[PDB]
Amino acid sequence: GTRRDFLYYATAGAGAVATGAAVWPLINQMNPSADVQALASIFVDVSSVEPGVQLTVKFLGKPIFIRRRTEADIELGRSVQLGQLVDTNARNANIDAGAEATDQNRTLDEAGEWLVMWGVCTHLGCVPIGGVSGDFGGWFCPCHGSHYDSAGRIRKGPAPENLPIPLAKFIDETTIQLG
Amino acid sequence: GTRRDFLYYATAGAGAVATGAAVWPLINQMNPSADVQALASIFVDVSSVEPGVQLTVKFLGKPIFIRRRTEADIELGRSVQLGQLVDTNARNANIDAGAEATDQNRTLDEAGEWLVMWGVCTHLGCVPIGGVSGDFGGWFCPCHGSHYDSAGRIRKGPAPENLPIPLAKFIDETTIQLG
Amino acid sequence: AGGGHVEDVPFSFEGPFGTFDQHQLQRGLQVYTEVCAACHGMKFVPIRSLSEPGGPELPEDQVRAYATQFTVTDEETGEDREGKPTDHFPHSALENAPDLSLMAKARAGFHGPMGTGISQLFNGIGGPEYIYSVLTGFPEEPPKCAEGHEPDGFYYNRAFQNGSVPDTCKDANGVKTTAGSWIAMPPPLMDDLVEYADGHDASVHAMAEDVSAFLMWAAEPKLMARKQAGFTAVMFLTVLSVLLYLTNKRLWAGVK
Amino acid sequence: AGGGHVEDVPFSFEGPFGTFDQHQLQRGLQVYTEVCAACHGMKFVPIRSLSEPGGPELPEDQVRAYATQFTVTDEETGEDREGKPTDHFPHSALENAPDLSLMAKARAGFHGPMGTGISQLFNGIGGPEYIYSVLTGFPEEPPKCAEGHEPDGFYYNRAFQNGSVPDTCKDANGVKTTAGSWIAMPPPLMDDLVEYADGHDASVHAMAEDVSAFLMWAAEPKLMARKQAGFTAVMFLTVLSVLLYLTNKRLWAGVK
Amino acid sequence: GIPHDHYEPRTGIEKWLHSRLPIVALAYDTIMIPTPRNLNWMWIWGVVLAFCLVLQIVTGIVLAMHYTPHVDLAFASVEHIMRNVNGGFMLRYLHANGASLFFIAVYLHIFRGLYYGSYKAPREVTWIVGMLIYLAMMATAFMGYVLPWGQMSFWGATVITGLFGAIPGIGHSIQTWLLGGPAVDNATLNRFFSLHYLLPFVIAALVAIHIWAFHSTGNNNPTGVEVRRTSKAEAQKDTVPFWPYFIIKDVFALAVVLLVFFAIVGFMPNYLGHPDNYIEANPLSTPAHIVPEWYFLPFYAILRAFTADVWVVQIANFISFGIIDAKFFGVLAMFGAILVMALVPWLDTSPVRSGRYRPMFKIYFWLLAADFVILTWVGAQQTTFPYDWISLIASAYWFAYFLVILPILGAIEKPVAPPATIEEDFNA
Amino acid sequence: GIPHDHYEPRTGIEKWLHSRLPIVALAYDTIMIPTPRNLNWMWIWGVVLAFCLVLQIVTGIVLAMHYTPHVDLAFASVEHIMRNVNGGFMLRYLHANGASLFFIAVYLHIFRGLYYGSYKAPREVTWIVGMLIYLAMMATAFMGYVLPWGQMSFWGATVITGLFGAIPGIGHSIQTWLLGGPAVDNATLNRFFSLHYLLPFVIAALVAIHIWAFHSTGNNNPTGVEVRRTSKAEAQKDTVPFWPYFIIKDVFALAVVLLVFFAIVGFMPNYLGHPDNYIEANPLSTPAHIVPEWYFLPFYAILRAFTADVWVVQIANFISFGIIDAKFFGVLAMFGAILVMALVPWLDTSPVRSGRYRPMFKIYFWLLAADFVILTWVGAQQTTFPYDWISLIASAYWFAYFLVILPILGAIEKPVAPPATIEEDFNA
Ligand code: HEC
Ligand code: HEM
Ligand code: HEM
Ligand code: HEM
Ligand code: HEM
Ligand SMILES: C/C=C(C)/C=C/C=C/[C@H](OC)[C@@H](C)[C@@H](OC)[C@@H](C)CCc1oc2c(O)c(OC)cc(OC)c2c(=O)c1C
Ligand SMILES: C/C=C(C)/C=C/C=C/[C@H](OC)[C@@H](C)[C@@H](OC)[C@@H](C)CCc1oc2c(O)c(OC)cc(OC)c2c(=O)c1C
Ligand code: FES
Ligand code: FES
Ligand SMILES: [Sr+2]
Ligand SMILES: [Sr+2]
Ligand SMILES: [Sr+2]
Repeated sequence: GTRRDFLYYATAGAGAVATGAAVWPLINQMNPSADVQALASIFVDVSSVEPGVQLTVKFLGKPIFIRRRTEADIELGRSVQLGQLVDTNARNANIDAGAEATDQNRTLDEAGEWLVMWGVCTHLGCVPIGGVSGDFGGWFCPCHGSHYDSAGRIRKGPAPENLPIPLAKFIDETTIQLG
Repeated sequence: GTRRDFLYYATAGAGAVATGAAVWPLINQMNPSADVQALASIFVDVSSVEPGVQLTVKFLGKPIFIRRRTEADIELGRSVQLGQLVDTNARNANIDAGAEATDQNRTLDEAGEWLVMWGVCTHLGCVPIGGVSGDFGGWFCPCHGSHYDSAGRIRKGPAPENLPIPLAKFIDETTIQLG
Repeated sequence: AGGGHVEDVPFSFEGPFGTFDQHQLQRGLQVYTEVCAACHGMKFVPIRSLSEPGGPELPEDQVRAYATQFTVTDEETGEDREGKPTDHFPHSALENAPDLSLMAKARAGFHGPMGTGISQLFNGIGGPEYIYSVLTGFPEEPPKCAEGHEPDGFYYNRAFQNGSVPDTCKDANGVKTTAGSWIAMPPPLMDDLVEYADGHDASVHAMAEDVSAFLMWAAEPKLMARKQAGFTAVMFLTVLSVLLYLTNKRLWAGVK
Repeated sequence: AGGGHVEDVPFSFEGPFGTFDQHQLQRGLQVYTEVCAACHGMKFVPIRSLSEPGGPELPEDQVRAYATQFTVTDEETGEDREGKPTDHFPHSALENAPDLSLMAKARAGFHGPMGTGISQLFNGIGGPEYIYSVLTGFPEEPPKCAEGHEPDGFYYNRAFQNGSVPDTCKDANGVKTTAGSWIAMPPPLMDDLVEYADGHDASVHAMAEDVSAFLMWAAEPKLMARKQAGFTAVMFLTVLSVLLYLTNKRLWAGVK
Repeated sequence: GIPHDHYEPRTGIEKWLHSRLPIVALAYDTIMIPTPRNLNWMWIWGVVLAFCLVLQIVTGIVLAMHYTPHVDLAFASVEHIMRNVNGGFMLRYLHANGASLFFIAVYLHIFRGLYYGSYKAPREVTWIVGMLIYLAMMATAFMGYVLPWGQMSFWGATVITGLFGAIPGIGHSIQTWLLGGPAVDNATLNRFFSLHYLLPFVIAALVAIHIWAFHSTGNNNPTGVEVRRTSKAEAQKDTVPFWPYFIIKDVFALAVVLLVFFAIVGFMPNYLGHPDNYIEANPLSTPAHIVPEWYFLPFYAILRAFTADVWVVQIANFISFGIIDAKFFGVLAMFGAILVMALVPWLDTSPVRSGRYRPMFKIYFWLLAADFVILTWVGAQQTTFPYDWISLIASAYWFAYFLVILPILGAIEKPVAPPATIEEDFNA
Repeated sequence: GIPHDHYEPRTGIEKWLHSRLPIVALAYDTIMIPTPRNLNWMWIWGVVLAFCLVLQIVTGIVLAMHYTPHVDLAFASVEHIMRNVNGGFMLRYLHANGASLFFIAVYLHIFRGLYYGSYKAPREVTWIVGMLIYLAMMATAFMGYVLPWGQMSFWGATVITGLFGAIPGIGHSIQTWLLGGPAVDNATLNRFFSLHYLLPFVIAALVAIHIWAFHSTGNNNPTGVEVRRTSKAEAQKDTVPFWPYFIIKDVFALAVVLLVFFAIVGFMPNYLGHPDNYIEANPLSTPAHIVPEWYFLPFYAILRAFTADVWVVQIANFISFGIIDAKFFGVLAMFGAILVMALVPWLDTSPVRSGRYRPMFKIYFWLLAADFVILTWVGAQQTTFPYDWISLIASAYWFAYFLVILPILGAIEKPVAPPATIEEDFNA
């Protein structure tokens, strides 16, 4: 009848719920525990950095590059036209999401001297090698051969995007606040 | 024949050796590694010990008891006859192995004031509770109910032996060297 | 040593539907910081957990301000700095003062009868009740049996059972006569030693009950989450058991 | 960066029957202590292993005396004390000086040909050969392509391949022309910088070869035990393979 | 070897797979085995044990993803689980209380077998595999309890490693080998972790053999009368297929067990625990109120009952020239109590399988059940009078049951006639 | 399902045991299966894999007794093994080099199957179970290499969890779930330790089905002609019993493999390793000469071959509206390379099983074997010209072989007649 079949549905429906209630916590325990910080904030002293020096700093378990760019680095970055870039988005947390990847939109200052970005290859997360490496006067990722230029923009290789720029701002003349 | 069975012997004999050579290191890796100290040497300051106080010190991962015995403790220890003891051996590394468990042979000094011994129950290794505990004015082991007297000798329970006394001697007026 | 009698306090968190009083935990937190923290640490409690739901639930800015007072040795730097919410409470400043992170669970106040465990089954383990009794059990005069035989540096406490006792306080069989024994903790509380912000009375009774609730939360911060899950599982399985009972019956019907 | 040429030293420990030279390892230890230790640590080497068989095998009293020179922070006390044999060698004093515990295994001196690994198959990985080349590969004059373009605080080394190189030392594709590159380590050695007790010569050649052998031991202290086991296992299995071959043959005879 | 119908592929996918890998045929023949119709509620504890093994394994693997086997970090990593891992507090209490449920089930499972003669021929192999599982369970649960590195963890490890030190001659070598040093330390914690992970997989392998064992012979039932095998016609009057009839019955009973179990975990998760294991391991101080895990108490009570004063110990020590002192005697007594229970198929000389039809046997069995509860209770009391006597008398009866009563009973008892068939019992 | 004789208990213990648990009967029917007489030396790699699984497990449990899954202690604890644990250095080199031996054997094992058509009907299940095993091996070996927490450990873990970030939409969630945070840290190491322990037991369970699978169908042989099953007379002309004939051959072959294997471990244990994993993990610096484990190189070469400049990639990006960029394309190419090999029973449309009698097939097969070696070699080179093209040409041929050549060959090729029976080939 109609009252007979209702038991076999209600029982099976309850059984289905019980499996789901047990499986979700077995998955969610692998999600970040309460001791894990998603975002944080720190301050970096930069007065000792001459042009041509890259400072590498740990932030959320990953490297952040703070390079005081030379004259050559700045000139090369500005000479690249937007249409010659793999990724034309600035990837800059400090400005609008739709901003273009011009060298001006890749630095913290108007002079374009301070390049602050995640030293995390956008391919699969290795640390690109700086010191003017690669074929575009920037960084070379030794893991699968991505080349970034002097503004940290991806130019060659498997990596899909420019190295991201975190929230970063000078709190005073000589100190950058990340986050 | 004679050589036909010999091949089957050399093969079976080799297999036995091969198993033995493989099984022994799987057992021996569990024996103490090189970072483990078997015996070591240390010094204990005792000037702060009043009569009736037990000092408990860590040595080779186990507790060592240093009790400055009171008048009552010493008299009780000397009043016990050998035939009333479960274990009549002194268990004292500092004197002959066959020495008897008289109260004199259980202390470092002739006056019998300084009782130094391993605070390791001779039953199954728990730490007996001191402060004149148990039924014999000494120590009580809460793990299976062993009672030790004022000289640390086993009197009642499953424990087979008196608490062992390590190599111990006064290096000067106020310092005991264990080991 | 042994077990003893504890005062049966009615804490809000007791019973299957029991829950923490948020303001009480904050008062208890104030007591810990102003009194207990001088000697006792909570090395397993992250300071940030004061914000988590089901506890004191302080705004994250207050917790950030609270963490500053602690001097933490930074792991990477190795140099000292102000505390953050991500730091744990410090270790015990006093070497023989036990850590209080898990005290409310590492002590049982209810035992027996005749070692059948029935007492704990109905009254709970009784850890926060025990803490309350120790904070309450400091009398101004010691028991008459030790009039002038107190060990120096120790104090008689009614509820403490693991302490030493003078020879004059034992019977002919060596068992102690006193309800409690001598503890190395001097009486930490005293009327209005703490000035509660909400004007809650700060008698030894209130502070002892308040800090016991805080110490219950520090030991079992997920208590409320644990019970919600219990209710859900029991209601699920009650329904499921009924459905499975009728199902089992209607199946075996075609046999008997 | 890339791989490069290393000087093929004939170390005693190479080959299946190769073994450490006891006197050489001791000389290398003196070089490490008197020269390298100023900057480099060996944080994974227990000092007591200087007594263990298969190494320098110094008497345990000498090692005990040797350990005193180090100032170690005791784990429980937290205060400084003299070193014991049970302590490890200190960490690198100079922050950018790599730890040398495993250097002789963390560097390969032989590469190729054309990335086929055939070079390593016959000459070994070549770590101590690499170390020897770095200690040796400091020329008094730099290469002509960088006469006055040297980075400040760096030094040209023939064998170091992971260093930076001036722009005037790169070809049209930016690949470096020089055999080596610029290393942050100043030349640590110099003729008779160390006074060996037995009067052994202490030229840069001798110290570089002696300390490379010591650093090979620090990385693979159980090298000799491993080969004995290799020899033994091979001799067992040689006999066993022959016997199993004959067994397999006489069995399948009754089929074909 | 009971007559039954076999699997037959119907869908095209089934015909395809069955001619390559008969895995469906194996699952079908397993889940449709004709099982005696008259099984009562004491036959459910096998599934409860089955659930427990999976619960412990799945929560265990998960817990090991957040736990650190190092003495400096072990205790802290469990508090990290309790406080920080999502649902970590619940997974731990499930794993810990899951061990108690695991042990409640074997004791009911075991005593079921002792009453209904499920160990008697042809089921000796089923019984012995069970005994091997039981030893593995104890070793696994012991080592798990060590991992938090609390006070009970550390001193339980000290004591239990000390058991092996009581063996004459070789005792200290085994003890040093188990410890990896002069004392319980990191080497001990590190190796106990590896073995705590391994053994549950051995148990799983043993359970597979266990199931294979009682599938070959067929399940026992309350009457002890075997299913008729002369034809398929009369096997069905004694049986119903395992699926659906007993699957649904198992799932129902399981839902009720979990109702109680989840109420415990949700509302009183620490009742069956020792508060002192929330205190960090202290190698210089043993807690005064140290007590074993409740499921170990009966064997603990037996061991410590044999003190120096006990006269059979004094005879043993004298006759053995001192080799068997109270210490070693107590160890022999404890493992011997488990061994005589393993030997009950060869000690029970009665040809009547089910104890339901053995009037004298019922008396001595229920005394044994009471004795097991008594032994559990005295384990938690002091060793003073009268508990010292209660534990000696209780130990004596345990050995008397297996070594004296059961052999004697099989040559004296006058049993009642069981039913002719299972069908007769079911209709009644 | 070949005709053969069955077990019969002889000893009283066997008659006793067989009527309760036919476990000896199960061992008999397994070890006495009639196996084709004409198996060559390419049929040994199953036992080598079997030995490896036991070796890794026995050395693994032992290593887990001394290893600490904590970022601050992991690397040091492995050096503790090398320097302090009795025989620890040898146990470490055996576990590490044993993984290489494990992978040498599968690749030889796999290509054996690809040549002789051991994947074709009725052996699809054996092949698919094999493919599941192969994935489990890779996941196990990956997580094991992370445990020492060297430079290769840390950055390999960063990259391989990064593979999962390439899935559109859900990629970032999966990566965080695998990592347990924003980056490779302690939570990641800790869970990899638990899973590195678990999966070898899952492989063992899969191997059990694997053995059951080819026991149900019977072993393939070099001729591809199945054993005659019409009578026991003609089944015996095609076969010999597995024991003793192939046991001794396996033990013999195994001893020769171990002779070489122990020479590597004894005299060049680091040849197959990367020196950079003797450097502590540095989350701020990736080595310039970072290279995967050799047994991962072919699949690594395929992934990085697909850059933004690749023509087929630019079409994919355009047609897919940007979803499939070079990053995700390379991941699809890498897992796709394994999948098309899993699908080879349904892509090889030829009815001739063994490639020995397929003239055109032999050419493209040996190109695949050569191609697989090329991919391994190019994996270790730089990404500059010409290696960038070599990896593109090699990747292209890998997919062309399975997706184009094999389907086309089965409808064009003129195969040679195989022997009438297995007996004919053996006698020749
Ligand atoms: C400070 C004055 C040093 C002394 C004395 C020694 N070393 Fe050193 N070393 C030092 C630094 C700062 C570095 C880093 C090099 C860099 O460019 O970053 C090194 C490096 C090494 C290496 C590693 C080479 C490499 O491939 O990275 C080796 C093998 C090495 N040094 C060897 C070595 C030895 C044997 C020394 C004693 C004879 C020694 N160095 C002394 C700083 C200093
Ligand atoms: C038959 C199976 C098992 C039994 C009987 C068992 C038993 C136990 C017990 C009693 C504890 C102590 C819990 C406590 O007091 O907090 C424990 C702890 C632990 N077990 Fe198990 N366990 C089993 C399976 C497993 C498996 C398979 C694993 C890991 C893969 C595991 C991992 C752990 C861990 C990590 C701990 C310490 C963390 C904790 O205390 O919760 N367990 N186990
Ligand atoms: C993890 C542990 C165990 C599991 C999963 C398990 C599982 C089972 C199951 C499912 C059954 C059938 C259902 C039932 O009879 O309740 C069974 C029966 C049985 N088990 Fe166990 N068991 C375990 C431990 C043991 C132990 C420790 C013993 C004995 C010391 C034992 C002895 C028996 C016996 C005698 C039977 C009766 C089977 C028959 O009647 O033929 N088992 N077991
Ligand atoms: C630890 C992993 C493995 C073990 C222990 C194992 C074991 C075996 C054994 C003993 C055989 C019998 C023939 C021989 O020895 O050559 C066999 C055959 C086979 N294996 Fe594996 N194998 C493993 C992995 C794999 C993998 C990864 C694949 C495929 C991707 C695979 C596919 C096959 C096939 C197709 C056969 C032929 C079966 C037949 O002769 O009918 N195996 N395996
Ligand atoms: C059965 C297949 C297995 C494979 C293919 C495998 C593979 C590996 C590999 C390649 C490593 C890296 C070795 C190194 O470079 O240091 C490793 C590490 C390790 N594995 Fe396994 N493993 C297996 C089984 C196991 C099991 C079952 C366990 C533990 C019970 C285990 C425990 C370890 C440990 C402790 C390490 C780190 C220490 C070391 O090996 O150097 N392995 N594994
Ligand atoms: C590498 C692994 C090893 C060495 C495993 C060995 C396993 C041996 C046995 O299992 C088969 C063993 C667990 C089992 O003996 C039959 C138990 C019933 C032993 C019962 C037992 O427990 C105690 C315990 O838990 C404690 O906790 C705080 C403290 C204890 O003293 C006060 C004990 C104790 O005095 C006894 C007798
Ligand atoms: C909890 C468990 C998890 C997350 C399991 C995930 C398993 C994923 C896959 O297994 C099925 C994976 C192992 C397998 O992909 C088919 C390999 C062939 C991937 C090969 C691989 O290796 C690398 C490697 O080893 C490195 O070492 C230092 C470094 C690497 O960058 C430079 C790589 C790398 O770029 C690739 C593509
Ligand atoms: S990780 Fe940077 S290129 Fe692949
Ligand atoms: S350990 Fe002290 S009596 Fe059992
Ligand atoms: Sr109450
Ligand atoms: Sr050489
Ligand atoms: Sr182009």
